Amino acid sequence: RPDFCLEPPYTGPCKARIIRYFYNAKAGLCQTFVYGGCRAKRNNFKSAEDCMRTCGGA
Amino acid sequence: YNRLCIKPRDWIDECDSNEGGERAYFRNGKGGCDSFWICPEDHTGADYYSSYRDCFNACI
Repeated sequence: RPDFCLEPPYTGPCKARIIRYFYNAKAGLCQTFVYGGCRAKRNNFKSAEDCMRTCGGA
Repeated sequence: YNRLCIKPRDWIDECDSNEGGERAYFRNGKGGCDSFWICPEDHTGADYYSSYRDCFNACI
């Protein structure tokens, strides 16, 4: 799987309260986190399915 | 080489058999193996080496 999938979730410097999905490598599946609205990193998905397709076993 | 020889890096706490712990043996990086009592919530369901002999013969 891509290396960016192993990075911690990044809320960022903005103040929005948007729920996004990130792949948690310790658990082996995608979980939710709060995203601030700007400067997203790559481990940040709008749907769990897209997150698993990208990071589940790629 | 079997990945089961390597203790998962995130496992820190051990659990006694009276609380569901299961004994496994992993390589120790010093020519041998050491026992580790795996907590139910950390266990992957894999069939880890269950004796010192099996770990020593497969991992060292």
